[PDB]
Amino acid sequence: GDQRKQMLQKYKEEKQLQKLKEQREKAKRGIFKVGRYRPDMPCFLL
Amino acid sequence: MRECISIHVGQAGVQIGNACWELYCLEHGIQPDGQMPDSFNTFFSETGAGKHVPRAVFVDLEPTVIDEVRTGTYRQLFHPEQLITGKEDAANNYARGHYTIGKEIIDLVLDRIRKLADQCTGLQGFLVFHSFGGGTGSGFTSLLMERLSVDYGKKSKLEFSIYPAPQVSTAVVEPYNSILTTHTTLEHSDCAFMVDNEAIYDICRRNLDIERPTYTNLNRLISQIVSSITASLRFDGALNVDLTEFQTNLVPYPRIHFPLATYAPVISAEKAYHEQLSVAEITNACFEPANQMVKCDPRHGKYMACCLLYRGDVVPKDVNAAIATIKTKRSIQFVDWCPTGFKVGINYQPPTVVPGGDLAKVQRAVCMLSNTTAIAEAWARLDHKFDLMYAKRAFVHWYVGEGMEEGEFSEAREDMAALEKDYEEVGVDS
Ligand SMILES: Nc1nc2c(ncn2[C@@H]2O[C@H](COP(=O)(O)OP(=O)(O)OP(=O)(O)O)[C@@H](O)[C@H]2O)c(=O)[nH]1
Ligand SMILES: [Mg+2]
Repeated sequence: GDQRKQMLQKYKEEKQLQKLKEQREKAKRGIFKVGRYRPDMPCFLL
Repeated sequence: MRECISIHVGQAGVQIGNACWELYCLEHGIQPDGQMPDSFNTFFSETGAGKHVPRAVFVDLEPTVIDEVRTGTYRQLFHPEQLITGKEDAANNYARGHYTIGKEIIDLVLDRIRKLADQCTGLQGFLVFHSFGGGTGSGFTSLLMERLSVDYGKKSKLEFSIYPAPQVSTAVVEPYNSILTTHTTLEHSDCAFMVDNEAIYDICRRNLDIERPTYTNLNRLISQIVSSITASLRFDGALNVDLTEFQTNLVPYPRIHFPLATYAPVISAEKAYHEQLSVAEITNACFEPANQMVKCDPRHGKYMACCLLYRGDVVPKDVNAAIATIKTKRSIQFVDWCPTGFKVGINYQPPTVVPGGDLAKVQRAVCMLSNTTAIAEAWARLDHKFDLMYAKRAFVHWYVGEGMEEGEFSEAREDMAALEKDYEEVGVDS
């Protein structure tokens, strides 16, 4: 049973690695988005 | 006497002038057709029997806005040849407005200004309204200012303008036009006031709680500022602010003549009832970074001279109290070489309310014009934009096509960098 759980851990690590690789590839160029403004908070004397 | 000539160049100038002239007609009681059913002599003439002709001039190379004026409700106010119109727009090109298209209309505007200034015996200055981004409001304003300087000379030349915003701007070739026009504004303008559209939007959104403000509200606020500027000429008060002494008190060095306008109180109707609009609180609100009329933080700069234009139910006692409280505040910082930095003018006429306007009726108003060092930041960011677009020589051929050289851009950038160096030198203490 130890071999099965070691293979399970290896599979989980491989899946995490490929998911992280896909995320890194996606994060290089974000997708085109458009919405409302979200104005910046005004600055006050302090 | 005490006459002033208003000049409106480009679409921005023409629309701001529409706002200003509606405001003045409301103030002096003149109906839009020119009849009153004294003090109007500052801005209005007299023609025969019961006619008040504004001492203005409307110059634009495209006919659309001028034809809006010629057909609108103020068509009887101006005489037809006062509103000057070209054929082809400058098309956001400094070169077109300054060399190619602007040269066929300049003689007519110059002799129109000549005849307009011959009718007045006490001419004090010109109010030139334009924008720093458009081709007309940049190039033709430069041409007109240099002709007025070589022609009129010692007369003051006040200049109102719409500086391009740091972020929210509506032109692509805007930094080129701004740098080119400031290269001549530095020497041909005695005092150039700066207004930013983004700051007007922010003020309208926070204070005047308008979700969707258009250009008419921006022009209404600018017109209120100009009316507060000229109230001393057009009215009487405890302390009067002539244009010449205003320029003397506000401008410490010949190249440093770019103060920041700001107006207070700007409030909605429903917000006005619950506010005790005292002199001290509006004076404090004038120094507030959120209420600044150009998107720049005064905290990062140091004030050099600020003129206070009180109007309404104001007594000099509480003005002195408010100025002392400002002097005690550490956030507001002044240069060490200006022990006193306040020019104060109290007027008796309260700011009127334009029908349909978004500003509430107020007993008191303040229009501060502070010549701070904070504008160096906006100027430097405009220089950064110009440098980015100029490293690749983008859009330059559109200027070289009709009368520009690369040397003009290089000279303008060098002059602007010298201006920044001058502001840095006057910022540091001794
Ligand atoms: N505050 C304010 N600004 C305006 C108004 N109309 C135009 N502008 C400003 O003018 C700038 C561009 O110049 P324009 O006035 O549109 O054009 P112009 O001065 O006639 O010169 P051309 O571009 O050659 O036509 C823009 O950045 C606007 O911010 C207005 O009604 N109110
Ligand atoms: Mg135009």
